Amino acid sequence: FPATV
Amino acid sequence: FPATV
Amino acid sequence: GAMGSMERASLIQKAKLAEQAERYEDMAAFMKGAVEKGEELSCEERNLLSVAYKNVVGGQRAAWRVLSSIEQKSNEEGSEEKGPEVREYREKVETELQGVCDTVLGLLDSHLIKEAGDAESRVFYLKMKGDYYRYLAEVATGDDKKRIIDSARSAYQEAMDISKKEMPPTNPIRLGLALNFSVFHYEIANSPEEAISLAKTTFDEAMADLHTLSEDSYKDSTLIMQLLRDNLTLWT
Amino acid sequence: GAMGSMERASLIQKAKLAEQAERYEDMAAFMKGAVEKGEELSCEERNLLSVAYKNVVGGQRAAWRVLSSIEQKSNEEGSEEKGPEVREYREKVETELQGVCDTVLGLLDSHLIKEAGDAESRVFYLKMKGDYYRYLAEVATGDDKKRIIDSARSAYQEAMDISKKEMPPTNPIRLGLALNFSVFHYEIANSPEEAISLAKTTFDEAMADLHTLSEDSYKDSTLIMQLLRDNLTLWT
Ligand SMILES: N=C(N)c1cc(-c2cccc(NC(=O)C3(Oc4ccc(Cl)cc4)CCNCC3)c2)cs1
Ligand SMILES: N=C(N)c1cc(-c2cccc(NC(=O)C3(Oc4ccc(Cl)cc4)CCNCC3)c2)cs1
Ligand SMILES: [Mg+2]
Ligand SMILES: [Mg+2]
Ligand SMILES: [Mg+2]
Ligand SMILES: [Mg+2]
Ligand SMILES: [Mg+2]
Ligand SMILES: [Mg+2]
Repeated sequence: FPATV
Repeated sequence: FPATV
Repeated sequence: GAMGSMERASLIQKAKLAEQAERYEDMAAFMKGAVEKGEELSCEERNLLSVAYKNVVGGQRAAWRVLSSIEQKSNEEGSEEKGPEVREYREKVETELQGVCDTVLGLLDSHLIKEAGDAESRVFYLKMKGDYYRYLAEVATGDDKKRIIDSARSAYQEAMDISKKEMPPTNPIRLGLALNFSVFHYEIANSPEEAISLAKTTFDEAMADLHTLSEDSYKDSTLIMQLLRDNLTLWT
Repeated sequence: GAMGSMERASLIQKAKLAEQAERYEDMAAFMKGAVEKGEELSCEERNLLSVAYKNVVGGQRAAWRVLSSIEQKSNEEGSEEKGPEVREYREKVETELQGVCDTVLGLLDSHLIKEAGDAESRVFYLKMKGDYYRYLAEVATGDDKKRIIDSARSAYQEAMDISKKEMPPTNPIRLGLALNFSVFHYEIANSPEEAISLAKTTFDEAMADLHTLSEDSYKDSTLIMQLLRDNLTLWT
């Protein structure tokens, strides 16, 4: 999964 | 802390 | 409101204690109680709110993905019928996830966003609104899926428009908004080219503004820039 | 019983799904529902029950320790009075921990232990009874602390007596009972010499019986033996 903040 | 199971 | 009898300052203190104890459900309940006192949130308080709910919903999303993967396998050709239990439990976790998202969206609508006038608060809350609609979109499969996607897109777009007018390109909230809107494009809106374009433009514009920053601000901005690059590496 | 309308087999299936999803509170609720169907538990089901509650209570114990450490610091000479919040929240976590322990002890008393006749089930349940009294003892500070300690000791001792008569020295339940009773002696009963003696005698007796085991049983037994040695290294 891609990075989110 | 010591090991418990 | 079970927290209505506790002082606002005590709720914030307990949220911080709950964080240290890794009790994120408690943390979120304390911060919901603080929001429901009706006063605007300071910067630190907004981040306490977001940390708490991000951890709660993040665990629920991880569980939903595990269950959804098991369920899709039970539906392959040649799998042994197991009855309704996998679907039922996936649905249970899904409904609890939706409830958390509706709670957060409710706090933003009553009345955090309408009272947020400074860009740092308004962009932060609109980013959160996009994020929680995005989590709803991840599990949506019905008549409302397109509308949930458009609600996420609309919140992110309003946040983007404000951020581009009112914040420098290195502002970590602006960077994190772009990171997450880029993920929305890639994973939700079936727009990988838009996701890649947004991540790369955001990174390059931030690079060119790093020279204006102190050492501490530089660390903050380059941390989020590295996430943009990480996603670009995953996608290209 | 919120689980009273669900089939026993569906509760067990969902407990397994909850484990895979790392939803241990759900896992424990499903296993409590299965126990409350009134039938004895198989080996696998007993381990599902213990895994679920061990994870739930383990998280609560970790949080209680963090909060207790903060609280003791707020009580040092030269600390700034913060009001009641640290104590109140430590108490909240403590009360929830006590409730989980009382739930487990209640299941063992109604009616898992009284129906357990085989050594593998009876020793397992009595070990659990000692463990959950031990967790109660960890937070006890009042008129009942000595009685809670003696309840843990009594359960562990009955389990030990059965295990020595009915199980080989390499049986992993026997080994894990001894490991945990040794920890009780060291950390709860202020008897480090008894803790060390028990761990060393258990290890040496198991060593001498390893030759009777298959490769898979040998792996199971030596894993727990290594924990005994780890504790002995910590304590000597
Ligand atoms: N946790 C607590 N008790 C407290 C946390 C804060 C606080 C205040 C401002 C910024 C941060 N920044 C972040 O948490 C991270 O960055 C971002 C970057 C962008 C965004 Cl929109 C959100 C977060 C998260 C991802 N990794 C780098 C830091 C925290 C105050 S109190
Ligand atoms: N989790 C699941 N779905 C399932 C787990 C089991 C099962 C059945 C018998 C034994 C184990 N053994 C253990 O979990 C460990 O050993 C011990 C050793 C002694 C004790 Cl009294 C408890 C546990 C724990 C510590 N590390 C080594 C293994 C598991 C069946 S189903
Ligand atoms: Mg007040
Ligand atoms: Mg649904
Ligand atoms: Mg654009
Ligand atoms: Mg039935
Ligand atoms: Mg108390
Ligand atoms: Mg003895």
